[PDB]
Amino acid sequence: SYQVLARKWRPQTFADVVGQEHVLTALANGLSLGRIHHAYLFSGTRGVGKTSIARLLAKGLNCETGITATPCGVCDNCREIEQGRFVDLIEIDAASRTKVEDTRDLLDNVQYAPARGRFKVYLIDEVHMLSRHSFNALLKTLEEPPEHVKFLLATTDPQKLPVTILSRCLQFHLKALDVEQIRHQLEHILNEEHIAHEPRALQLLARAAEGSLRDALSLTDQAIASGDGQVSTQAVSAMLGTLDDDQALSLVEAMVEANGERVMALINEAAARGIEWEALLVEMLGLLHRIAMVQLSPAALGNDMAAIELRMRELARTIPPTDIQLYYQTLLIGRKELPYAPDRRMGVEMTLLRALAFHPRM
Amino acid sequence: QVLARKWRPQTFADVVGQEHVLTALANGLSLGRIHHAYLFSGTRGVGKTSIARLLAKGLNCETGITATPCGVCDNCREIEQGRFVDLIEIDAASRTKVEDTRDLLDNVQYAPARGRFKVYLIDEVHMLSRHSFNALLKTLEEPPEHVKFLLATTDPQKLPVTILSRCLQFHLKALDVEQIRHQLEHILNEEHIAHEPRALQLLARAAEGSLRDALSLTDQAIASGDGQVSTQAVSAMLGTLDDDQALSLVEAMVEANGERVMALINEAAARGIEWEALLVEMLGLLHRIAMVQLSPAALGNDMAAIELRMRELARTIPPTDIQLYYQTLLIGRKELPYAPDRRMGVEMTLLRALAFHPRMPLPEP
Amino acid sequence: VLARKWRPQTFADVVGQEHVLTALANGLSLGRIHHAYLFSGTRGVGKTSIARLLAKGLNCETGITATPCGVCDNCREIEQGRFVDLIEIDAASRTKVEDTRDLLDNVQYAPARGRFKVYLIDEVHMLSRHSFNALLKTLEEPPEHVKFLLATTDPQKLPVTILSRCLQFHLKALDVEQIRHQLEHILNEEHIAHEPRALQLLARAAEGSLRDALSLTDQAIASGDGQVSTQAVSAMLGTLDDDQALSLVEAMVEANGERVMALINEAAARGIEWEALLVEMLGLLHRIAMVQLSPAALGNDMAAIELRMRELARTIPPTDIQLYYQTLLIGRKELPYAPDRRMGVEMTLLRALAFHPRMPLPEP
Amino acid sequence: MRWYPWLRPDFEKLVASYQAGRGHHALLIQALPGMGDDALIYALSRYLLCQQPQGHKSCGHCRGCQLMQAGTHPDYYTLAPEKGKNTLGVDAVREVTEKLNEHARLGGAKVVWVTDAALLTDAAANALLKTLEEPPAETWFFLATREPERLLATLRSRCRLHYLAPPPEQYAVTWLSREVTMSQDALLAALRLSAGSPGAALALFQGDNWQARETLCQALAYSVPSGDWYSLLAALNHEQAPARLHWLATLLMDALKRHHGAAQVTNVDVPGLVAELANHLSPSRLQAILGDVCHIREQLMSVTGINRELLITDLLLRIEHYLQPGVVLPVPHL
Amino acid sequence: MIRLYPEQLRAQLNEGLRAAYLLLGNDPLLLQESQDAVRQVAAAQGFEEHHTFSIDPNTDWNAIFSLCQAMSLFASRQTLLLLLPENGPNAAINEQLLTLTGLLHDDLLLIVRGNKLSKAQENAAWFTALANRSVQVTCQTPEQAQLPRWVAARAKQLNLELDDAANQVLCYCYEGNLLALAQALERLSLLWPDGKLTLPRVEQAVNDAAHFTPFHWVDALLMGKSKRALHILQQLRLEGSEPVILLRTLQRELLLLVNLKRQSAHTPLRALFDKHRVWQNRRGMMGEALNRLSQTQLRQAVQLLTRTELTLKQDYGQSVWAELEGLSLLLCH
DNA sequence: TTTTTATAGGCCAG
DNA sequence: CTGGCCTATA
Ligand SMILES: Nc1ncnc2c1ncn2[C@@H]1O[C@H](COP(=O)(O)OP(=O)(O)O)[C@@H](O)[C@H]1O
Ligand SMILES: Nc1ncnc2c1ncn2[C@@H]1O[C@H](COP(=O)(O)OP(=O)(O)O)[C@@H](O)[C@H]1O
Ligand SMILES: Nc1ncnc2c1ncn2[C@@H]1O[C@H](COP(=O)(O)OP(=O)(O)O)[C@@H](O)[C@H]1O
Ligand code: BEF
Ligand code: BEF
Ligand code: BEF
Ligand SMILES: [Mg+2]
Ligand SMILES: [Mg+2]
Ligand SMILES: [Mg+2]
Ligand SMILES: [Zn+2]
Ligand SMILES: [Zn+2]
Ligand SMILES: [Zn+2]
Ligand SMILES: [Zn+2]
Repeated sequence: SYQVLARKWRPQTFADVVGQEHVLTALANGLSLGRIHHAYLFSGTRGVGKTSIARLLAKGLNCETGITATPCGVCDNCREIEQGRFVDLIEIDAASRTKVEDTRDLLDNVQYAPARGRFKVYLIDEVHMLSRHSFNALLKTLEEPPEHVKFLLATTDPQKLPVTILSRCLQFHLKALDVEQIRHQLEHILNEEHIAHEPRALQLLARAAEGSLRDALSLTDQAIASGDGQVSTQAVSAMLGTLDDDQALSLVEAMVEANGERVMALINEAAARGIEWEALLVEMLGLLHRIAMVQLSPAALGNDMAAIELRMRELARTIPPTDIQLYYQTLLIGRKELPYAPDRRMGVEMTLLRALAFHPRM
Repeated sequence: QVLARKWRPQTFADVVGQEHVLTALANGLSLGRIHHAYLFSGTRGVGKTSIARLLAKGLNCETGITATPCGVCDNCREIEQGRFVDLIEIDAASRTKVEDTRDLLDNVQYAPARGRFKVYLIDEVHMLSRHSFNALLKTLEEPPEHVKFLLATTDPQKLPVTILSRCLQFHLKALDVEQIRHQLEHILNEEHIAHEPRALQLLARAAEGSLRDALSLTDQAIASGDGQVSTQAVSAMLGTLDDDQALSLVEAMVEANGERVMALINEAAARGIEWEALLVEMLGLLHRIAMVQLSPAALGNDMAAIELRMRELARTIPPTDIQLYYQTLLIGRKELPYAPDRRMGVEMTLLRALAFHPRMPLPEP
Repeated sequence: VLARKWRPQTFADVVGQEHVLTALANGLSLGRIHHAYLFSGTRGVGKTSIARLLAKGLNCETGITATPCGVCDNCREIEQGRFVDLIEIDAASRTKVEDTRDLLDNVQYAPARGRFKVYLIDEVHMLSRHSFNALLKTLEEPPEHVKFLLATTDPQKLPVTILSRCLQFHLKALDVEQIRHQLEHILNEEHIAHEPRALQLLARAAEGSLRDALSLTDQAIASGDGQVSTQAVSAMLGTLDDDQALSLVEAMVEANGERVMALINEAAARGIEWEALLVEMLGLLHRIAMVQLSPAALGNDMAAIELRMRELARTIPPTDIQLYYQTLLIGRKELPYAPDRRMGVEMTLLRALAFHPRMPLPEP
Repeated sequence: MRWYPWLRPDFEKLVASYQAGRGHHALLIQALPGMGDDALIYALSRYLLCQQPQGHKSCGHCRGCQLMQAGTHPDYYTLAPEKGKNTLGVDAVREVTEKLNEHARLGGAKVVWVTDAALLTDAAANALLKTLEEPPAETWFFLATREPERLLATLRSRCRLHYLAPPPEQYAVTWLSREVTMSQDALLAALRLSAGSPGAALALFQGDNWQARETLCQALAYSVPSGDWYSLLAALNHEQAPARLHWLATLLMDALKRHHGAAQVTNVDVPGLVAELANHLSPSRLQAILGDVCHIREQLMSVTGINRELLITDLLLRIEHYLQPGVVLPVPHL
Repeated sequence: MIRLYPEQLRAQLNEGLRAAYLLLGNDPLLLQESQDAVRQVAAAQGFEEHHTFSIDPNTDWNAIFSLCQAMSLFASRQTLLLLLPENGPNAAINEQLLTLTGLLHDDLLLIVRGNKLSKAQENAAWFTALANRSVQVTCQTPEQAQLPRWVAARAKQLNLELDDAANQVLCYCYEGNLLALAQALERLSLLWPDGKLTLPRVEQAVNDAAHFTPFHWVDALLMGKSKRALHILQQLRLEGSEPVILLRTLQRELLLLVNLKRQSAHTPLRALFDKHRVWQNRRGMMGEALNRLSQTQLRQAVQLLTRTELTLKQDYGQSVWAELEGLSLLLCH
């Protein structure tokens, strides 16, 4: 009965959900106060618990124990939803059933009372994909449903919904999950599974999650395969393509010394080593940032940099604020435009070359 | 239960704004000059679907065709509960096809079961096929005495000129910040719900003109704040921070003082205020300011607690300069996705301000 | 309703359109009746109204005439609705072939009251391929007692093979004075108070259509409580303004920042999509920069907006026009990053204003 | 579709997890073209579909393996693009997602091989999302791309990544020398043109292709000195233009590297043509031209239906303009 | 085979009917009118039974075996019509026709409708041994040159008296839409029984409705007439032409200009036109263009064409029509 | 001598 | 209810 963690560890009671404490609060608050709306719209970037929470709200509505905000998970009704078998939670793949002719069926079967539940709850997910004509068909029902109907909509991307559809819903925007928020969670999960792990490797994984729990659980699962059983600092950092601190700065330095031959030749030993290019660009953005900062107050350089700190300050004292802004700017634009250039390499080479020929003013 | 829906006005008295529409309908009912095709247009949530029904209700009141329907006679209450045999509410967006419009037509000839008029109210009317608009044409130009058409839609332009020419177009305007506030208050009072006066200004504003958008927003304010519509609750929910700390950074930035910019940010950062969010309230302030230059009266009604200081800023800084700051804070936003760390990105964008500062550039070597 | 009441029942009664009436008139008069006529032009200019007059003049009890009497059994019978041998088909709702095949199975039987069986087919563009083919079989071999009057807004849609069997009359948009005159007439007969300029404002707003006109008036009469005042009509037309983007360009060039920021407020009422306003503006600036290179660059299209435009073109610097244009395009590129799409358009015009070349923005 | 030797370890690592049953149900493999991703997958596919598997191996004699061998095996879905086309449409995905709910027509596991995830239409990628997050059981997906970052946000997060890094240059050149007989410099260049992947390298020698590079170089060697770049039309205006535009791009870049006296170049084998670019073009214009040449390449690959001749023609006329003194040169945006 | 213009037809159908009436052309009006002029004179010669038959490559080898059989003696005279495919007589129907060429009676009268033929299509056996028997009518519409004559001609056949200046103002409004020009007169003779069409009289009874093809526009750009261009666009819009088709045809020529303007410094003009196979009638026009346009205007032309193509197919923009209104003026300096 | 493409909604004849 | 056909939006 195996399943990826990303899938197994879906929160099955409100309690088990990480963060989003502002959404959970409003929800539980209204479930208790009796202020239950008819159309909730949940939004936010990939894997931050949009559709996990829809599914939980649904349990809370239908639970054999009462309309609760703390649903049990131990009635025919909560287990049935956990497994998708529950009949009064009509879950719709919007991205797949986009056509009007299809959502007009949806509507023709709304009037009818629920089977074994208390509410018929439609869960339209990936909802931003419904045809223009489909959205408009919902307009009148979404605004005035039967007393026994709740509409739970979720999408990555609510920009796309007609403003008339928004007007009609409560909109909960889920925040991205905090770096620590993700790490604590990774910790908890690797402990329950009984899997060995090294603190600082979870650190790289929360960063790399780029704000998303699924992204992160999917990375972790990748760690466990390449690592052979363990999630070690060693392994993760090889898989993620992380940087040993020198090589980054060295490039920053040679770049502002207008030293072409070396920047190029430095990238080349880096291509040998198999460095992940977006990661180079990013550490370079980070250094350029320190520097620019320290030029502000001497104190803003970290405890963390001790090894570099000597080379940092010099760069700060030499290079004018103005000229560092252009460097950062130029390498920012380059990261953006990276995945479009014919190789990843070639795009770092074009980007550095560009910034290279800055050095002299007039 | 749900506000948005509960407070649908049940008489013309209860409708906010739209004087120019209400006054016409009213003047026309008692004047006995009543068209056969009324078209209602305007943004989401401004009262077209409900004015249409009020009109219907008044056209059919047992007391007589009147602009003040009585809300009690079988006919009135039955239209309020949407089960009146002679008000045919057609969801244009599902009867879009011709073969559907054709059925509607075939049954126009037959007279009304209970009322003076058979009233078809075709809502979301811009969705009808090209084919079924034309179907509507001759019937909409020369109906039978006992028929009236109430068309309503979000955008009129999608409708054939041939239709437009055939009916009265009442375009409802979006509601002013004041008008929204006043309602949101009346309701929250009537519904017995504690509220802080500013939380309403804040809500009426984020409504972006739409009275539903407003009520929908309050509905979840009440939930977010726990039975209370409080300022902390609303601005929490709205991404707004309470307004000093945003301005303070602007100020600090025009005054070229670095320490304070950086400190004010460190403080933004122990609060975990959202980074894109911040840069926005600032372009927001930078705009209102450049705005105030131009026309003096322009400065908003919501920033009383801050006006002393804002007014000042407009007077003391050159417009060319202000466009500069905005500019820089904007590309700053454009950049934020791509910058290494959302914070660093904001920090770095403010350092660009400083480095290219007009009046006191950062120190060259 | 005024639209319905004042539909002309006599040729005298029809406004303008004189190059159609005179050719009809004369053809009746001098025995030249084609087996089939087609009436085109824009919404509300008399297409179907004249179709119905032709039917009266074609069947009058006095005889085939250009001056039908409007009084005989046959003429009031048609005026009313129910004339046995005037078969008026609403082709937009009877478009399938099954229905056109049946319509025409009765074409062959002789007419039971007047000289002519007259089939009046309205909004005829809507008929299927197949219903056309069938219609055509009957116009290729027209019975003698039958005449066909085909009416439509979009003739471009009938088969080449049907237009080739119809004398087609194109009705002109009615002119400002022509419409203003009929406005005055009618309002007077109904006994209704009106100011001169209130009417001239209505005719201008009608955009060439005598229906859009009477429809605008009925509504007027309401807003003014039985009076058609300039104080009232002015108001109600501001309710209905397409206008805000041409108007913002006029307002922007003239440096008028109150009028500029007021129009932006008029635009929020109408409930505009903001990226949309910007793009209509850019598009006018373009259109104008070209009526700089030749006169012929203004549309058959433009007409109502038109007068304002040629003037805008004259009284502006072509080096300036590419200046405003740069700023607008950039404001668009910036607009999804501006904090409120409103604020975005506001700050874009405000930027147009501070960097105005001609009359620039006051500095401290 | 061939099997290259550098796949062994990557395969032995990937099967393993499957051989335990803890294999992830949605593998996205990122590999250069010609790195042999399709074969790595076929091997994983065949192993999943075989009922009598001898370890890592598929046997050949079980009913499952027979059917597989002969194209039709009811539980193997190939998601590539219509013959005439270059995108992978939504409707195609929907067949596959529905049929997947039928209990395996041959009572086994079901595998779906999406050949190039990059080709998934916007609508297609989304239709793929909900099935991909939690498919039925014993369902296995395999997607492959060049560049995962060009791939829909939310689809990327349902997958486990596997990187198919190419073998050291030295191995790859020694690999090549045994498949084609070409100069050492030649291989090395082919190999470097192809971002490191042998066989994608090797592909160049097999076609009309390498003869076409020589033709691009012939022309280029004329346009540079004389300043007639509209003259490249001929060598660039082909259906393979995105590819040859990349050739052109890499030459421009090597020239820019020499103006900074760099060690590696990409076009090792024409160091003549490289030097002559470094000679008659300023760094400023070398770079601007590198700029537009990539930029058009994108549009030529990305904008559906766009006219090549017209787009390449604009580029060439426009380059000639940059060549002039004092013209304003392009600078990346946003 | 007596070749004719549709005007001349009425006369050579009186003299003698001939076994085979061939109506080739493109203009919808000159087809119908010719068609009907024959049908009319055939009834009047004893002909009751009129059979029509549209020929696709669809018509089976069973559909063409009910046509060859469709003529046996003695039946009251019958008029067999045949309509044609885009391509004209394919190798499939080049033979079916051959069957009908020898079954010719005074009883069976053939009428054939379609486009002009390719030259080896006309010279395909059946058609030449039809030759001394058949009449053939040219129904190609007249162009901006040949047109006024055709109007001042029909003007007289309807005995109306047209003015040098009214003739101009009709040819402007109805160019390429002969059917509407035709009713233009019919409508003006009902207007004025005088039969005198002064300019100002005709002005008031006209509406603008020309049909052009994209070609007409590039022609007009090539020669630098810009007021013409602009008209041609606005008509091409209200007909709903896919703007893509405009782009691709302005390009065949705009890129060809680019390429000639270069070589024009090395080799003479006359050699280049030959090198490229430039249709002879186009060749004068071209030179005109090559002369007025700089090698730089041509370049801005190309750039601008490109920006509008990207704006169309990438950005999904609306601008397209007005970007061409501009591109149209640039090529006219 | 006459043209982008992927997805969608829709009308009609028989 | 299919296969031919038009159209709108991005
Ligand atoms: N807030 C959260 N708390 C715990 N797990 C989470 C959270 N958000 C996402 N996840 C993890 O991500 C997986 C997918 O979450 P999901 O709710 O489907 O995200 P989405 O909003 O993108 O549909 C879950 O199975 C769970 O493991
Ligand atoms: N003018 C108004 N007065 C009072 N409430 C309004 C008004 N306009 C909108 N609303 C609120 O919005 C809800 C729905 O309004 P509705 O009339 O459906 O807007 P629409 O024009 O978009 O259909 C109403 O129940 C009411 O609470
Ligand atoms: N030439 C005209 N003279 C008088 N009234 C007109 C004229 N044209 C339009 N109208 C008015 O518009 C109403 C509808 O006119 P109609 O002739 O049906 O327009 P259509 O051409 O669109 O069918 C008529 O009742 C009449 O009041
Ligand atoms: F992956 Be989630 F539904 F954005
Ligand atoms: F909600 Be409304 F009818 F746009
Ligand atoms: F009756 Be019309 F064509 F508007
Ligand atoms: Mg989801
Ligand atoms: Mg509504
Ligand atoms: Mg009509
Ligand atoms: Zn429970
Ligand atoms: Zn009542
Ligand atoms: Zn009479
Ligand atoms: Zn096997």
